[PDB]
Amino acid sequence: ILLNVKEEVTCPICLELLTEPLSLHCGHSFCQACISCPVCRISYQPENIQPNRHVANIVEKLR
Amino acid sequence: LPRRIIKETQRLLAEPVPGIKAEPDESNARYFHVVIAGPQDSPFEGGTFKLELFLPEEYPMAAPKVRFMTKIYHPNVDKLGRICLDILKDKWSPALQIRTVLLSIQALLSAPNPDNDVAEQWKTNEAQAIETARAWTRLYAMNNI
Ligand SMILES: [Zn+2]
Ligand SMILES: [Zn+2]
Repeated sequence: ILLNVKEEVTCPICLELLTEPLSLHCGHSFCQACISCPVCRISYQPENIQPNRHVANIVEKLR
Repeated sequence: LPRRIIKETQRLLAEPVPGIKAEPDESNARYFHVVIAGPQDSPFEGGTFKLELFLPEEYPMAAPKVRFMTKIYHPNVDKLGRICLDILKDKWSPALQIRTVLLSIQALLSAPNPDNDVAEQWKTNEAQAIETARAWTRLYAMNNI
């Protein structure tokens, strides 16, 4: 269950744990340095981007 | 050599794709030697198909380059081993990986889509084209390792 969780908070671009995660309305997130959604291709306004401090804390309480 | 490639490679060797052997070249880590087993209940069944995959400079922004080495009678693989697969071109995304490519090529073997001369044969007389593919598999894709 811990591997599945770590994979949920893994940036699909750099393949490392999310660093300054920025989330899309589709639910997918990326490292701030790492940015249509690259994953699901659902379009987004280049301002509907919002940082996800909750995920950032989950990433830290992981390893 | 970007850490992304190191991670993918490490991860690919850890959890291999079922029916697919994929290993980095001993001299050039950007090159992968790939062997895909012919899918069961397909004309390519019993076959082991060799492919070369390499990661260009701009990967993952650019798609990996793949080419069949083993001769194969498939509507979507030309005489030069070049494969028609959308994610190898305009449908490529940085969120995609080597795994997805391997999985897609593997699926392409299970579902040849004729809709080149090879494609013509699969279209006009499918039953015979399958028989040719079955012969090509025996001839070129068996005992070839
Ligand atoms: Zn990243
Ligand atoms: Zn998405």
